[PDB]
Amino acid sequence: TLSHLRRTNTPIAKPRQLHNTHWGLVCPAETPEGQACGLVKNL
Amino acid sequence: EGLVEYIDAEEEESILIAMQPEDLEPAEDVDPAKRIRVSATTFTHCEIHPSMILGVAASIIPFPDHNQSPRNTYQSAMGKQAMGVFLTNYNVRMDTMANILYYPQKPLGTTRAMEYLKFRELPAGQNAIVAIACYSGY
Amino acid sequence: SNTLFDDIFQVSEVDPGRYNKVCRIEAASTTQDQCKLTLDINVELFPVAAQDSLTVTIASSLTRSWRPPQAGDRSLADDYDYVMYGTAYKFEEVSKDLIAVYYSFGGLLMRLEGNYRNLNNLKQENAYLLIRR
Amino acid sequence: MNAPDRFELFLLGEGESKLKIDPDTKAPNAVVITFEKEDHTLGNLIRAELLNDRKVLFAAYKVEHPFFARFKLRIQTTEGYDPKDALKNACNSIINKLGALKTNFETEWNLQTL
Amino acid sequence: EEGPQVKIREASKDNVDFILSNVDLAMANSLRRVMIAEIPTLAIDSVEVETNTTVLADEFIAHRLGLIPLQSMDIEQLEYSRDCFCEDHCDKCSVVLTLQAFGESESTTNVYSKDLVIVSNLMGRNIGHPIIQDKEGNGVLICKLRKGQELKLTCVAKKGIAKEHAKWGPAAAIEFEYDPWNKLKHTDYWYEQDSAKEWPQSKNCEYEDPPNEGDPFDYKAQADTFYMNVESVGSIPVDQVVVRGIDTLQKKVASILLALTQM
Amino acid sequence: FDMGGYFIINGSEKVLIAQERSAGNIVQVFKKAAPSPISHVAEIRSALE
Amino acid sequence: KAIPKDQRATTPYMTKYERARILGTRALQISMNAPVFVDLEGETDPLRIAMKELAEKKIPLVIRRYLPDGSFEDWSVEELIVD
Amino acid sequence: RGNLMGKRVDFSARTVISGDPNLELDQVGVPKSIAKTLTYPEVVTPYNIDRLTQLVRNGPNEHPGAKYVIRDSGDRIDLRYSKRAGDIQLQYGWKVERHIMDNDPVLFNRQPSLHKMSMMAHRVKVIPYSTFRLNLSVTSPYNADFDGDEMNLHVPQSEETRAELSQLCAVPLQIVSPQSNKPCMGIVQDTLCGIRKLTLRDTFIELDQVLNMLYWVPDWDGVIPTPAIIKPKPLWSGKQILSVAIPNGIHLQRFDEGTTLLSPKDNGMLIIDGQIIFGVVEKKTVGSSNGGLIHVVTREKGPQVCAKLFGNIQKVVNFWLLHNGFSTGIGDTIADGPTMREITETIAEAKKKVLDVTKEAQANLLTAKHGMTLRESFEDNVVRFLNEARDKAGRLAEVNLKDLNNVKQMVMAGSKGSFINIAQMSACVGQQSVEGKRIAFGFVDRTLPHFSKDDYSPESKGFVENSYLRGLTPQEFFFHAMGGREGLIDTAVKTAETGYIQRRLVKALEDIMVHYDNTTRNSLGNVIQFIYGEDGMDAAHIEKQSLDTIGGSDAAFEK
Amino acid sequence: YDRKVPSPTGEYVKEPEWVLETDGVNLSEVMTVPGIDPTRIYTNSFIDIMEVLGIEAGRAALYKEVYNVIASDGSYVNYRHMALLVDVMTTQGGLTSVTRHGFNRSNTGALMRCSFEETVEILFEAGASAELDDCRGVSENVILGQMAPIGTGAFDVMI
Amino acid sequence: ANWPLPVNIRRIIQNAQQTFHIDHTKPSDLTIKDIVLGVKDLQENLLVLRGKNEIIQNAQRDAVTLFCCLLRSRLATRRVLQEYRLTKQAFDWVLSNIEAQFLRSVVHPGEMVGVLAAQSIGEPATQMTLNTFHFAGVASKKVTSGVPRLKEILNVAKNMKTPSLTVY
Amino acid sequence: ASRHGQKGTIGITYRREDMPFTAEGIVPDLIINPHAIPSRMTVAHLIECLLSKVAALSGNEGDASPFTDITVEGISKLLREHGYQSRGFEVMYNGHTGKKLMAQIFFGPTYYQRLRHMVDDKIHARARGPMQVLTRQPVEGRSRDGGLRFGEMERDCMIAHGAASFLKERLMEASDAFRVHICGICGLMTVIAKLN
Amino acid sequence: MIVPVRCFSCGKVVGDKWESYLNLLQEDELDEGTALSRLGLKRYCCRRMILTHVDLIEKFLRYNP
RNA sequence: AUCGAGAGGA
Ligand SMILES: Nc1nc2c(ncn2[C@@H]2O[C@H](COP(=O)(O)OP(=O)(O)OP(=O)(O)O)[C@@H](O)[C@H]2O)c(=O)[nH]1
Ligand SMILES: [Mg+2]
Ligand SMILES: [Mg+2]
Ligand SMILES: [Zn+2]
Ligand SMILES: [Zn+2]
Ligand SMILES: [Zn+2]
Repeated sequence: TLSHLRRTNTPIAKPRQLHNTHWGLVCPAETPEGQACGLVKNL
Repeated sequence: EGLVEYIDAEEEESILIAMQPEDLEPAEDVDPAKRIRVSATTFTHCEIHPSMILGVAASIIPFPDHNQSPRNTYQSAMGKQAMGVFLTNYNVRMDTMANILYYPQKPLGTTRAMEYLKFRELPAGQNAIVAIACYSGY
Repeated sequence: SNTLFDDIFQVSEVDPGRYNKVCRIEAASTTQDQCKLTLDINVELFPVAAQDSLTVTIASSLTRSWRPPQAGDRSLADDYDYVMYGTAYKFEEVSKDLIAVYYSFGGLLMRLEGNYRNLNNLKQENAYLLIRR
Repeated sequence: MNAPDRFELFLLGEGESKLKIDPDTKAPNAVVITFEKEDHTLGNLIRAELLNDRKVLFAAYKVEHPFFARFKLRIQTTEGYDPKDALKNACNSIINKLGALKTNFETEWNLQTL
Repeated sequence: EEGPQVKIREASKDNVDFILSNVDLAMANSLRRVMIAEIPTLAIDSVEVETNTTVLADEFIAHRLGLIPLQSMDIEQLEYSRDCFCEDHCDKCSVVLTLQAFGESESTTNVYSKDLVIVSNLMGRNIGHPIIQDKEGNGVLICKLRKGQELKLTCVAKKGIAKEHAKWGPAAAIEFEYDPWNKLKHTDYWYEQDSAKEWPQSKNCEYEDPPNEGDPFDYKAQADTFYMNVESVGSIPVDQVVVRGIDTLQKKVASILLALTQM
Repeated sequence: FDMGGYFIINGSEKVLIAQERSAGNIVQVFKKAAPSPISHVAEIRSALE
Repeated sequence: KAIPKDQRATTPYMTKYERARILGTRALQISMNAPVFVDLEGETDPLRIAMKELAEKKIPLVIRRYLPDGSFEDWSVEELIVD
Repeated sequence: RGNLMGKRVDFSARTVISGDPNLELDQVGVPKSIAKTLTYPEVVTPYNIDRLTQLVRNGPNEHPGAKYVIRDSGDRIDLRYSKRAGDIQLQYGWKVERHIMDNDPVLFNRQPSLHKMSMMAHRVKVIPYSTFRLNLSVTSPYNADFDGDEMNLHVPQSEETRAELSQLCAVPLQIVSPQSNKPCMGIVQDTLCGIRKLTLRDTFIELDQVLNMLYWVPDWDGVIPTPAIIKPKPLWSGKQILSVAIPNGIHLQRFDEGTTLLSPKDNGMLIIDGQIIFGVVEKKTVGSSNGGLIHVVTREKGPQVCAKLFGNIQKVVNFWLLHNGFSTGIGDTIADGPTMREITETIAEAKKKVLDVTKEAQANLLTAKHGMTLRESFEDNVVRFLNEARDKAGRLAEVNLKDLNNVKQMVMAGSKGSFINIAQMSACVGQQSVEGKRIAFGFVDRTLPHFSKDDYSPESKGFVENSYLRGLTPQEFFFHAMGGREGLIDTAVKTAETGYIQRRLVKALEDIMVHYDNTTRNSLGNVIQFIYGEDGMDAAHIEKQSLDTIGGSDAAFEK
Repeated sequence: YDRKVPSPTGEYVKEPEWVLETDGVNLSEVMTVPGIDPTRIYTNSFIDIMEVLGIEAGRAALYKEVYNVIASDGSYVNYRHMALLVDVMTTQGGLTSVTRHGFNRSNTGALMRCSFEETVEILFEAGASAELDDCRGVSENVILGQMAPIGTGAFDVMI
Repeated sequence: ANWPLPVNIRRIIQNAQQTFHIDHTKPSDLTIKDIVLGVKDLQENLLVLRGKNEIIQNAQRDAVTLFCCLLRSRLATRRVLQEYRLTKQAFDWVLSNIEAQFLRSVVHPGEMVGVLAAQSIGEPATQMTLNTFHFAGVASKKVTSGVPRLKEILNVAKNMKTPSLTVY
Repeated sequence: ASRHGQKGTIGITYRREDMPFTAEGIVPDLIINPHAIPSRMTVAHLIECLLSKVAALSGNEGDASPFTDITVEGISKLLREHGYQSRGFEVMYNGHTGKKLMAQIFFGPTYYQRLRHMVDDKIHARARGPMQVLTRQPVEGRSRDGGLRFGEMERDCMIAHGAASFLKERLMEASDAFRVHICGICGLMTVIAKLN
Repeated sequence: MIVPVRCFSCGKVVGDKWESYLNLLQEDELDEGTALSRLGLKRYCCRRMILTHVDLIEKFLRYNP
């Protein structure tokens, strides 16, 4: 439940990347595998 | 009391941070079996503790540092398919589908971060005895 | 179906090469200069230090399935302790004449050189190996 | 939903013998015996007691498929001397040592305190 | 005596540590494998809920009851439900119990296995007694009730064996070992620098000789001498455990000699 | 143990997922390849609070 | 149109496709109580018996292999090398 | 695209799949509850009323049973219902839809079906437990695990349709690849990692086990083989009894780099007539390889002969392994102390030789190389410098692994994993990269806010000096993370591009079939190739044969 | 660049040669320049090799280029296949695209051309240009639900 | 030298010398007629295409061609009587077998190679990603140089990513 | 699966007898193949398992935290002192025979999770039955006992074998088998068939 | 969820000890490594049955009906 | 049952 309440979806240059400005705001390894991978992140 | 600041990613740009809030300040024989750390003396603010980059399902991972990251990720998607005691109040909630594990057990290795995630008190698995062995071939 | 060869050999090197049971043995021939030997001896069953002298008979007798014993007491040693069973394959060459044999005792091999040749050695399928003292 | 009933590991079903005998199609004076509803508590014990007999050429068994706990045993013995008898004779060797086991245990159980 | 030479060194009400000299390995193994599984006990195997307002759902408690240790010493003269001649269950095959408790106290009413009441005629044999090892006298916490929650039940218990469920084992934990010094070389040690500094020296070294450096390896020497400890759950006292083991092992060993004569 | 934060609707619970967007009112410089007419474009998403 | 008895330049072997389709088209034939030709050793499968009718070429059917242009080439199973 | 070229189909089944080493290659472990439901119309011939009347009586519950009987008039007869289900006279010519018995033709595929291989005809063995069960060596060409991978199964309705599966699609016939001219199915995992242990010269077995292993191969002639040793103890060799599985008339010759008809290190391979002469047996031989055993046995009479082998190898190897056992520990990534020193100084010099090439670019001249210009540049230079510092440490942590190191075994066998796998586990994980270039600068002129702006050194652009056994540092951790994501990205997206590349290729050739004059045409009659593959040869039957007329000296030609 | 070469003595010995690597494409005139071997000149661009050196050099460029994608790091597909792919792209005249544009026009049966990438407009013109469909492809008899002239249906069967 | 070629010879050779094994030192019984006039005749009845007019029988030889140079080199007199020491019976076999081997290696008229000429092609690619990964760095070349470069080769790419010219 | 992406389904269940066991008589709950280790890189799983052992004997709850000074070589010292060897292992005896396993096994407690997906929720079988109205094709989903879709890519594979009659069956007698009346001239579906 | 009767791995009774375990941890104040031992729990499989157990029924009991 | 949304599995 915890990891679902704090979810973050993004609509639609390189997007599903884990980018340097994610450090400590988004989780670098939490994200669904396939389908909408790398878009929808967790806090 | 001017002890903590809140910093966002835009403001992050003009700052220097230390890990390890200690590692990483003080003055200048050591274990060979322990890991290898890198090190500027012009810092702005220390990070609290590295392990806080993690989210929820990731902080359930023991020794995530000792693991190949694509697996850490694979575990995250599975932690939320785990089976346990999702609430105490289930016995009067009329939700479609809820599973409870017959006999839950707190893990044996615990990331400090589980105490705030309240894992130890509402587990989702069992410390079962594992035998890394070839046997029948099943 | 009779005894074949027999000679006296001397240990020149014992190389414990990446194994614990079954070692390689390099032996030279007694009296006869024109001969060398490399052989695979289970050292966990029959010890061999450096400069040991040995005895080496061949033979090929002592369908039919393989029985256990039933002692009775056929035959065949007391004075030959280390016994193996194997197969002949390819036959060498070097001088003309001489000339060498190849033996596989179920994976543990044997190379033997020299001219007698013989021809009281067969191209053939059998092959025993007996070693005493 | 598909799982076999738990008692199908010792309950012998209808038209099922605890022993079947068929001679080996290939070698002479040998038998393959179908031990039904049993594991290798019996499988191991019979076999490694068919070895101490020097009148037996061949002795071995296999757990065909851990799904159906029933093993087969192959026995080849010296010409004339029937294999069925081999099994018979070997079985008694176990019993006797076992019969002793009861006594010798009880002897030394009796003497101890707590 | 004639064959197997058993020797004890420590024995208790619940533990039986002993040597086992001059026997073939196959037996030693055939022995424990009976002790684990094939020896009969009694345990709950038909529960019938009348009222349960606990936070524990019905088949949960039910499941738990099966497990609870039940005195089985006189179990030999009791018949299997399958082998009997009655309908469902009777008094020559099944021992019924009864559990009743009701939250009266405002402060957490427990239920224990003491609270189990025999109901069927015992015939007059030692069988089906909730076993207490508990210091205080209350054997194994079954369930918890609050303020006004009821648990009314009707357990039936039948004869059974471990192959049909783990509840029917008087097993516990079987310790097993031979050749603490690797004389027979049945195993080869995983090492980093040196075998003896990196593995431990076993509990079973006293009364077994070290091999001595320069002595060549013995090829034909076989497995004699085993070091066993057999714990009991309490359903059958420790001595009878090992005994019936041998017995049933022999029992169905005999069943082949009988069936082979029927051929 | 329930920490709340969901909207109870028709007898089911519902969660709002953070929706992500590019931040307005910042000046951003874009190219922009140029076969194609143009080679450089400055863009600003402008909206009031 | 059609090719005469001579002038045969098609592969004189049974293509696995001709095999399966001939074994098959006999299958349904056997399975629908139509007369069976060879001595049935003791089998009863429309799929095993036909494998025997192909061992001793006793299948009265004829392939008709169509060529890209339209004209066809005959060949019976009695005439074909099975391999 | 979805209702004509992709039809929803009846008579089909779907389940989790599990491994079963006691099944045969051409088999399929169909669960009973599916077997209850999946039917097959069969006409009533005087051949088969015996078995069939019985079958109706059994009804739709006892496994050898049936649903539905169909009449002369076109009337349908339900069997779970109907008040005459307990008899019915069976006429000649009646369809009696029935449950699937054992040894029946069925197609058994797995999506994504990127083959003809991912669709194979099987032989049905009805089994309890609800899992679909398949032979461990048919695992490779479906590309299936048992971590919950889900497979599907279909069932013919005409006998000619049956014939069409079991003749052309049956697993045996599909052994050697009409795509890569080398057999796709090999001895994998438990079997392959023990076929090596077995075979080691060092390893022997005696009577009690030997006598059993024999009784494990079903086509055993009852002829004990004569032990390679009859000294103070009677023993066979690991090699010895394996040969029992190797069928009579089989011949294989190898030679590796270190192979001397002796083979001190027991290299390469020599097999004469179903008996192993010398050499360790592994993935080069017993595997899905080119010049391996499986190839040889298949092309030499025949298909099913070779397929019956796969099983008998396993059944024995498993059995030996079962009693010998095998595992893997944390000590199996531990390396010698004074060698992890030797890896830290291997990095330290490779690091302090980056600092050389670095203090040039800053200098800069530079010898700014001519192309290799640059910037291409120094940012390619250090990529190799670190990818070197890894593959030396990976090797320096392979010598350290003694013969007993539970990991090296699985590598030497090739059961799973290899060099890199060890490298990372024992030495250092290496330079993680993004789109083929070391961690990109996200923050302005820096990678993270733990570094100072403009840090082109390894420790900042994503090089992890540590191993997994030491546990990465946070700075590093994120970078390895950064990359990992990138592999999963294309597992959902770059996968499209590919599977689209295919869907085209498929549709663009499609009807390109070899016609009955060996000319390769389309639907109109256009010629594309005149002889298929310019030699009229099916790829399956083709082997890598050396043309020894090309190499060598003029003198080496004459004599 | 290394290269194996006939050493008049008989053996293949390794011959080191200087070769020039370019980041630009203009074959039309590079090969005409004095000092080079205008028999070994190779641009990775097969589109230009086609117009300069004729369709038959392209047949061999296209291939060699698919080879350098597939069979680099260990991969192996038997010549037959890539060459089969290559041939299809080559006989219609120019270089036929593996897209809706190319092969989804060449006077094929409309129904089969229908089951690809453009769908409706293809039928729309079929009804317009009043096309007659051959009924000889794989797709055709699938959409028409028949025994398509494929593997086991290359032939009919009579008596 | 090492190339894909139908029917292993090197095998039917070792399958010869252990089936009638000769083997030593103990000489052959075929005339240099039996050897040389035989090979040329086998070379005649090997076949891939069959016919009676001139164009066919010419493309016929122009398919066997390569295979033969292999046949011609291993069934060459010196070797057939020196390294392998065959006999009239075991040679006649090697002949009757290589033929019998061959015409089993025909492509069957029916084979759908268009689809096979797929997958194949469009196979590993998918699972040479969609593996995909494993696991970390670097990782490809293959799938990034790459699988996009293949998207070029089939679209008929004019806007070419990396145009490169190699002069000799 | 455990806590490191270690998915695997039960392939078989052996009772406490046939199961291997230790000289103390510890019987393992769970046997994973040492083949999904290196593969697969997941070295922590090993560490967790080692730490947990210590945690269980000493009573103390182990510290599995990420970026901390904890060594395997530091666990090894603590497990060494507890009567077992420093890198996990334990001499095990095969259960079928009682003969010592010739290799040492790695053995210990590792927190395993039970994920959903269970065979008896997935198992689907269909032959004939209920079908849609729009297509007369079999409906979707095991929820309404529907058929599987033999997708385009599935067709492709069949053509590669050249299962002719098979495709006719798998796209006729197992989906749509409609019978229309066509004109010998105006060849469309308008004919009135007054029958029978 | 209430201490289990007996342990999954061994089989030893473990239920009876939950009552005593709290008492050895809190009444006379000890660490667990001693506490599990006096309780006769030597083998670690049966050791984890109690150390690792979390007793949820408590918070189930706090509920009213 | 149809159209539409999302989550997960390989
Ligand atoms: N079509 C398709 N197939 C997928 C997708 N994701 C995974 N797969 C398939 O499922 C497999 C996933 O890997 P696994 O089967 O689990 O095997 P693995 O490489 O060892 O990875 P793990 O076992 O999960 O650690 C791949 O081999 C793919 O064939 C996907 O998004 N689309
Ligand atoms: Mg998988
Ligand atoms: Mg997997
Ligand atoms: Zn009764
Ligand atoms: Zn009309
Ligand atoms: Zn326990």
